[PDB]
Amino acid sequence: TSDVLNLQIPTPTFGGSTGGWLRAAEIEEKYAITWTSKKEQIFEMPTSGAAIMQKGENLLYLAKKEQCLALSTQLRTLFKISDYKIYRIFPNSEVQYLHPKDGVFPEKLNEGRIGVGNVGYSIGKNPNPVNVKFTGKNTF
Amino acid sequence: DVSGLTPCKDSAVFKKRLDGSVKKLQARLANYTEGTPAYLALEQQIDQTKARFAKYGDKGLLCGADGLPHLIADGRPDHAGEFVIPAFGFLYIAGWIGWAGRSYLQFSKKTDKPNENEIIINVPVALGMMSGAFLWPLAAWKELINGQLLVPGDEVTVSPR
Amino acid sequence: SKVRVIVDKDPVATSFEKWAQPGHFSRTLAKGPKTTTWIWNLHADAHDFDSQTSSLEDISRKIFSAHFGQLAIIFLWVSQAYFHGARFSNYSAWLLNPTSIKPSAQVVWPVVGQEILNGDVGGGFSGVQITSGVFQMWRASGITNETELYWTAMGGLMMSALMVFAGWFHYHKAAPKLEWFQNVESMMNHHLAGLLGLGCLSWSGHQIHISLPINKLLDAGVAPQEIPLPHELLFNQDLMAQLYPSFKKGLLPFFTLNWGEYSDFLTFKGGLNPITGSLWLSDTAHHHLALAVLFIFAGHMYRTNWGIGHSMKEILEAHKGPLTGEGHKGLYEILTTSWHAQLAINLAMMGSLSIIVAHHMYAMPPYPYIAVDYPTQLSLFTHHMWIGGFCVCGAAAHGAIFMVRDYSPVQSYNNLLDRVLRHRDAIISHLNWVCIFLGTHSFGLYIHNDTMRALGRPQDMFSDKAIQLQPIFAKWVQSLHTLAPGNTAPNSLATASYAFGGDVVAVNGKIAMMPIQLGTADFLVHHIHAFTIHVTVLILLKGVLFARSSRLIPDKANLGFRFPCDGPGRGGTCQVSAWDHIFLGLFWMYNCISVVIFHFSWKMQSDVWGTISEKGKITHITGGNFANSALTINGWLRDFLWSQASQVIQSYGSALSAYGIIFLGAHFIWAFSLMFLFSGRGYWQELIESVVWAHNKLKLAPAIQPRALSITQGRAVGLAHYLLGGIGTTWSFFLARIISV
Amino acid sequence: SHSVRVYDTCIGCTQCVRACPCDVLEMVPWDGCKAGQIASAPRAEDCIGCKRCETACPTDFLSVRVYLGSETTRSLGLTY
Amino acid sequence: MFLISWRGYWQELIETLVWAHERTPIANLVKWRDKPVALSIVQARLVGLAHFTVGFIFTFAPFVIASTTGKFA
Amino acid sequence: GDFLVHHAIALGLHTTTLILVKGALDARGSKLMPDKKDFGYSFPCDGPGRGGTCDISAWDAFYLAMFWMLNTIS
Amino acid sequence: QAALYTHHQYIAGFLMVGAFAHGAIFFVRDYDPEVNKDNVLARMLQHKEAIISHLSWVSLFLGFHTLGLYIHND
Amino acid sequence: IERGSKVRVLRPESYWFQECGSVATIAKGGDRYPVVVRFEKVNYPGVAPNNFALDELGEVEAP
Ligand code: CLA
Ligand code: CLA
Ligand code: CLA
Ligand code: CLA
Ligand code: CLA
Ligand code: CLA
Ligand SMILES: CC1=C(/C=C/C(C)=C/C=C/C(C)=C/C=C/C=C(C)/C=C/C=C(C)/C=C/C2=C(C)CCCC2(C)C)C(C)(C)CCC1
Ligand SMILES: CC1=C(/C=C/C(C)=C/C=C/C(C)=C/C=C/C=C(C)/C=C/C=C(C)/C=C/C2=C(C)CCCC2(C)C)C(C)(C)CCC1
Ligand SMILES: CC1=C(/C=C/C(C)=C/C=C/C(C)=C\C=C\C=C(C)\C=C\C=C(C)\C=C\C2=C(C)CCCC2(C)C)C(C)(C)CCC1
Ligand SMILES: CC1=C(C/C=C(\C)CCC[C@H](C)CCC[C@H](C)CCCC(C)C)C(=O)c2ccccc2C1=O
Ligand code: SF4
Ligand code: SF4
Ligand code: SF4
Repeated sequence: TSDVLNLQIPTPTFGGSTGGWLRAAEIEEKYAITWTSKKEQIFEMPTSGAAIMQKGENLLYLAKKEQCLALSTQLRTLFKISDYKIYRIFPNSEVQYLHPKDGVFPEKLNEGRIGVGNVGYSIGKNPNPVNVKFTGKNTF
Repeated sequence: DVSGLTPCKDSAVFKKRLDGSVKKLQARLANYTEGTPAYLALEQQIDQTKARFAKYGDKGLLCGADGLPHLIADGRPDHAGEFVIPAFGFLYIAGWIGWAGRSYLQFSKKTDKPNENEIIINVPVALGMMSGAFLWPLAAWKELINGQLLVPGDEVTVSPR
Repeated sequence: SKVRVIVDKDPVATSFEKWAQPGHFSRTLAKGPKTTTWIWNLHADAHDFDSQTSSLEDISRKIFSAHFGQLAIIFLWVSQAYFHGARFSNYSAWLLNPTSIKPSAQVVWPVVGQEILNGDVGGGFSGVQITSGVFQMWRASGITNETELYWTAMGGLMMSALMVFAGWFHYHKAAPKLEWFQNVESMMNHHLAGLLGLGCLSWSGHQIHISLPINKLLDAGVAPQEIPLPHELLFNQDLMAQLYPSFKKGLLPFFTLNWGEYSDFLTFKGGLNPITGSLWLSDTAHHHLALAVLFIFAGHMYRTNWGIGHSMKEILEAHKGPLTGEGHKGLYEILTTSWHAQLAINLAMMGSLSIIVAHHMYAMPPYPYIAVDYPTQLSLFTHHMWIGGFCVCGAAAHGAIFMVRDYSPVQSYNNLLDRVLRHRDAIISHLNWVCIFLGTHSFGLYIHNDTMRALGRPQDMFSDKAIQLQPIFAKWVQSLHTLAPGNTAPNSLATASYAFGGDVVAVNGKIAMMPIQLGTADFLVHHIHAFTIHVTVLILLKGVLFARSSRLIPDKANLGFRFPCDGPGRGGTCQVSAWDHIFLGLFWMYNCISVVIFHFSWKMQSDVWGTISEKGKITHITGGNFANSALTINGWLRDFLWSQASQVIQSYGSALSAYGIIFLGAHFIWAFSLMFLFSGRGYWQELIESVVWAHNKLKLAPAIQPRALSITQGRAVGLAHYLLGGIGTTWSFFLARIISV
Repeated sequence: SHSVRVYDTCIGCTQCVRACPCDVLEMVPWDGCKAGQIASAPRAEDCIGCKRCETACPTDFLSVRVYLGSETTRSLGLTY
Repeated sequence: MFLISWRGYWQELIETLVWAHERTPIANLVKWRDKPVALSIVQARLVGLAHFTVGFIFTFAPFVIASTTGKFA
Repeated sequence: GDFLVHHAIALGLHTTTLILVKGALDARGSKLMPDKKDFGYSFPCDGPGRGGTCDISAWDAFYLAMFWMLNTIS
Repeated sequence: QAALYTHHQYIAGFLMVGAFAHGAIFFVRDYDPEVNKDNVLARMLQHKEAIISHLSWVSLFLGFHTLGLYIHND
Repeated sequence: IERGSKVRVLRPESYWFQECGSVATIAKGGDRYPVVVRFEKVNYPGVAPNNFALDELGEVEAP
């Protein structure tokens, strides 16, 4: 999708945990994940505890991308939900779309992606670190 | 003699150690009634101590100022009862063990399940190699001359350097 | 009839076929070894039945049969003590004089000069001195003859064979179903009544009919060979009435509720027997009767086939409050569907019980002439401390295993487990603050005392001649216990134990038990104990609570219970698993138990154990130096370790030389542990590659490729070596010290 | 931020992308193997460096390589 | 300490302490500039090794000086 | 006793030389990590993959040989 | 007399470890394989496995034998 | 080289450098490493085969 997030999506019913985001989420960086459910059931939170996911649409704020992707892995390998979307909320109310970027999962091939970081030789043909001395660059 | 050492048969401190060793067990002996197996065990200990000291005196060992035997690992012929003859004995036995292990390794490599032949030993074949490793200095020399003992060197894996 | 026996017939065929197929229990290891890691994985996964089968019924059957095999091993271990007492001991000569003959039931073979270990233990016998206390245990049962020990050993062998047969039978012939094991109410009733209460009742019967008359005759001065045999005492009301003049009335006062007529052999006199320095055996028999009645009464609580009784599901679900949400709901299913939770509870209870046994058997010597046998007391205390510490670490280990594997969020929503997991940072933070506060205070008082004594300022110390820290609460509790007989124990003749104050008890010069005075050093070392226990609790509780997830790693439960790390990422995720938390907490358990047993040894050698002469002149072993030397770390180092290692370092050439050998070897093993504990796998793998090059050059490459030990295995090997070396050094030091003084 | 590189010994078996917990890797089309795809690292600023991709590579001496470098609040995995 | 215990245990402990400082009154007004993290792996090995060496030297020097001084021979 | 302790000293020298020479010669790479020169002289590890790579750099070889130097000097 | 000897021996151990550490650093980021083609320095890396294995043999032999003699005397 | 040949690996960063393996399949296409070689010794991850180029194999025995 695009960089838009519905702030009024209902949240899973949770009793409050001591694992939530700290002061540096309203200051630096915050993440949210939204998914669609078919029934009311109980899932384990990545910040400990258990929460009931609402039937319909859900929204949940986390502190790092690892927590959102671990929750997405739980929503995949368990009871099948595969339309989750992970965002990144800045303190100036600016949202950025991260997971399912091109609309499809990264493991499936998608025409229109550009290879980044690809190297045109085997790993044993990197230059020696003597040849990059006093240059600032590296042999990667 | 060598290094200022005296023979243990001609050393007074060795005899003093003999007397102290037998006197400690004799003092331990005085609280037991005769004929009891404790008394027999203690007098057997006394006899064993006397026999050990007499053997150390008779074998030609050299004792120092502390009255203890000192081994000369020099290689002199008169001290070949020290290091050199046990050296030859251990070298023969260790080569026996190594050649038996190597022969069974070759056999287990040449089979269909090399892994299962090493956790579960083929006992008849293992006993065969184990007993046939008695002529290891000749078989190893024959394999060295035939070029089967050593890999050329371009066929063993090596780190990139 | 809901509670019933349902049993499968011939589930598993008895065959020597999977014996020749190692690693058959798991899917991965059954395909054969490729490297030398399949061996260690085979050894590590042998008893992990939860990873071998997904069926709880087969897991329970394996557990039951393994319990039978363990009980067979324990029966063989009882039989060894009885047989060595029968055939290889000086138990008769010890019975004729249990104050100058040293117990010994272990003789060595003379082959290599090791016959010097057969020391002069007295009674015309040569052997290794025994600190197990089995001799006093047999004397407390009336086993004055050496035939009864032999037949007890034979019966133990028969029972071990019975347990082996039962273990084969219940896994290969008649394996119970899952519904049999889940009858926890029936199991609880049957254990509480038939095991505990009937064992207490039968042991009280044996005590009353055998050990009371035999020990009374022994304390009267009758030699053991002129004492009536126990079968001659069992059916002789005339002889028992001669000894205890209440058997004339027979069993009639028992049924008429005139139990006061049985006060000749069922007493509550308390204190210690002056002849033996132990508890009165009439008190012991009365104690076992009270326990038997209490346990049989308690075994009638839970519901079975008949309508009376409790359901444990209804008791738990009724206990809930405002601050805890749903309360104990869902714990019944947790404890009836998981074995790891039951381990996590039972191991904690058994470790705490062993520690309680250690604290109770020194101040209340229960066996005759065991108080004046100082090596026995020291060995039993230190033994039960180490067993308790190991079990209390294992409880946290299995709690972590349950949390990783058997936890379910749908089952345990908003109950006590969920609420604990939802605020674990607060728990760990506050316990961290308590650990820091206790450590700074308890250890910095020692360091401050070191600095003041080194600076020549003894008036600024924390001592009794200086700024005082008197344990006023412990002294008040001691004064309350000393005034208990008559006031708050009105039908009591003496105090519960003389450690709370009272009279010195002496048996043939040696001190059995005397009052233990508490000063500022005792306050300091008790705070040290509290701090060490708190840090061990912090490590283990943090491992249990953060076993599933944390802020660092959100998906720690998907990695397993034990795993080395999650890479060098996030700055480094080394030792994040709950297994590594148990590995770290075992060291702190070792530290805590070592300090506890050091405190016990020094305080008992300094203020309790010793000799008495004319006009009550008390001379202790070390001279009462604990009050002024246990205030500094230098005082500990100089006056405990350096001063009491003289016995273990000068034991060469005597009967205690094995203790010096084990001292040196345990130092070697403890130092050998740091090789695994400090280093890492990759260096050893590269060194193994360099060795494999030479092997490949000489056509000596094994098909099972040699690999370095894994990271978890390297940590486990280092920890096991560390614990073995430490416990061996302390074992040899204690035994060589206390045998020789 | 760490730097992730994928070399041409890739076989396109996708295990590195599945093993990634931070959505760093993705599959782009390619013609150098039978699967017709090569791994790519377009979001290396979200790399934490846990090297789960390098554990999942089946090729002899892994094609996807993570070099630990500068540390930020994302590569350190800090929630505070 | 640093030679046997490794980063993960200490990083989780630091995170709990960070929550403790951020969520207590009065003291949460005092705010750090650098986010507290556990020592890195190589840094931990260096610190433990430096501790090992300094303790080694400072426990052998007093012995080799005082034992010779305490005997004069 | 001089004979035995001289043999102990030779043991210490040879083992410290073993650790240091192995680190120096495997600093550029080994079978477990053929591209060790790309990661520098000092780095934590290469992850838990392919068995585990604790203490794999040459700096870790220095760190291991420091203990052996202290032992033999003692 | 005691302090000066222990002083200089510990400093000798430190300098000895540092020399090998800097040789490892030189191998990591200063050694040019094309400049040292078939050199006396590259041949050291050519047969490094033999060197490490023989240091392993000497260290294991010395440790086995001197510890066995010491434990025998004990 | 052909399918079933015995080859020696010349790739220096490979686990089986200067080691003998068996060719399993030679792909005919645009693959940069078409030859599949299977080995009797697993590496540190435990993987037996690997894809190799035609210039990285020295050949030992014909099918
Ligand atoms: C019979 C098998 C065998 C043989 C011939 C060798 C031969 C050799 N090993 Mg060796 N080794 C073996 C087994 C064997 N090893 C095993 C099982 C281990 C693991 C514990 C090692 C660990 C090892 C190391 C760590 C080192 C050597 C080294 C060496 C070389 C120098 C000699 C030495 O140090 O011996 C010392 C040998 C040992 C300490 C291990 C002995 C273990 C037992 C006693 C031998 C195995 C016998 C086997 C079970 C017999 C079963 C066969 C039967 C069914 C017929 C030499 C090429 C050194 C080297 O590279 O020098 C160039 C070196 O540093 N080895
Ligand atoms: C009154 C009946 C009774 C008794 C005495 C026991 C006793 C025992 N059960 Mg048990 N159990 C019972 C009923 C009973 N159970 C019922 C009804 C169930 C089903 C709900 C179970 C289910 C159960 C399980 C699942 C397990 C046990 C286990 C155990 C043992 C615990 C280990 C221990 O304390 O060692 C104490 C050791 C002894 C006391 C030694 C004596 C051993 C014998 C077998 C005890 C009985 C002897 C006999 C009846 C008395 C004869 C008296 C005669 C001399 C006059 C112990 C032997 C555990 C075990 O170890 O398995 C083997 C275990 O895993 N039980
Ligand atoms: C009631 C006791 C009890 C029981 C039934 C279990 C049962 C279990 N534990 Mg456990 N544990 C216990 C007590 C117990 N533990 C205690 C007290 C501790 C604290 C130390 C632990 C710590 C612990 C850990 C940390 C782990 C387990 C694991 C396991 C499981 C697999 C064990 C296995 O396969 O090992 C097979 C058995 C062996 C490999 C034998 C071990 C031999 C020891 C290390 C050496 C003993 C030396 C000896 C005493 C003296 C030698 C002297 C020398 C001179 C020769 C299994 C369910 C593991 C698991 O994955 O659980 C799911 C696991 O990771 N446990
Ligand atoms: C003698 C060695 C030693 C010492 C001093 C410590 C000290 C500590 N360890 Mg520990 N540890 C050690 C060995 C040691 N460990 C080993 C070998 C291991 C490996 C198994 C571990 C594993 C380990 C774990 C796993 C944990 C600890 C924890 C702790 C801390 C407990 C909290 C506390 O009371 O701190 C207070 C400080 C002290 C007790 C020591 C100093 C006391 C001084 C004398 C008084 C105060 C001085 C003051 C602060 C500074 C003034 C002087 C200055 C101005 C110059 C503390 C820092 C725990 C922790 O940090 O959680 C709270 C924890 O979880 N350690
Ligand atoms: C003439 C001698 C000499 C010189 C010029 C250098 C120079 C250098 N070394 Mg070096 N080194 C030396 C001797 C020397 N070393 C010796 C003898 C050893 C063996 C112990 C080492 C081991 C060594 C290693 C392992 C490494 C270096 C590195 C370096 C380079 C960077 C230095 C750096 O970052 O440190 C900056 C300064 C510090 C880190 C200060 C740390 C303070 C130390 C730990 C002592 C602190 C303990 C303190 C005294 C305790 C007080 C006790 C009190 C409380 C009682 C630099 C080129 C590093 C490098 O860049 O290589 C690629 C590197 O990795 N060296
Ligand atoms: C007292 C503690 C201790 C001991 C004994 C050792 C022992 C050893 N370390 Mg070591 N190490 C330690 C602490 C210790 N380390 C610490 C704290 C560190 C810091 C992390 C290291 C770091 C370290 C490194 C980095 C290296 C070693 C190496 C070695 C080996 C040197 C070769 C040797 O002496 O073989 C002798 C073997 C022994 C002393 C082990 C005991 C074997 C048995 C029990 C001896 C019994 C005597 C007699 C033969 C019995 C007959 C056997 C019978 C079956 C017939 C050896 C296994 C080096 C190595 O592996 O090279 C080969 C190596 O590279 N260690
Ligand atoms: C040492 C040992 C041993 C032995 C043991 C024994 C010897 C045991 C015994 C046991 C016994 C010998 C037991 C018994 C028991 C009994 C009982 C337990 C009884 C009960 C009774 C009752 C309970 C009663 C009731 C009643 C009443 C009161 C009323 C009503 C009626 C009637 C009568 C019913 C062995 C060898 C094994 C091994 C080793 C160790
Ligand atoms: C006259 C005399 C004599 C002789 C003497 C001599 C001849 C001696 C020598 C000695 C020697 C001869 C010594 C040596 C030593 C050596 C060493 C000690 C070495 C070391 C090395 C190192 C440390 C290395 C380093 C490095 C690296 C690692 C890498 C590369 C670079 C470098 C080089 C930096 C006699 C005895 C007859 C007697 C009389 C007198
Ligand atoms: C005269 C003498 C002496 C000296 C000695 C010496 C100096 C020696 C040297 C020696 C040497 C300088 C040696 C070298 C060597 C080299 C080599 C190179 C070797 C090799 C070997 C091998 C190769 C083996 C193999 C095998 C076999 C054949 C058997 C077993 C198995 C195996 C495969 C392992 C002394 C004074 C002590 C004493 C007196 C006498
Ligand atoms: C030495 C060491 C190794 C190498 C250790 C290995 C390969 C263990 C070898 C096991 C042997 C083969 C078992 C038998 C030992 C001897 C053959 C028998 C000795 C018997 C004595 C009682 C005399 C690691 O793999 C390792 C991994 C992680 C952290 C630290 C370390 C570590 O310190
Ligand atoms: S796991 Fe490795 S080989 Fe497979 S697609 Fe990813 S980078 Fe390529
Ligand atoms: S290091 Fe971790 S986050 Fe980065 S690409 Fe590899 S698996 Fe993904
Ligand atoms: S155990 Fe080794 S590989 Fe794992 S994080 Fe620690 S240093 Fe890295």
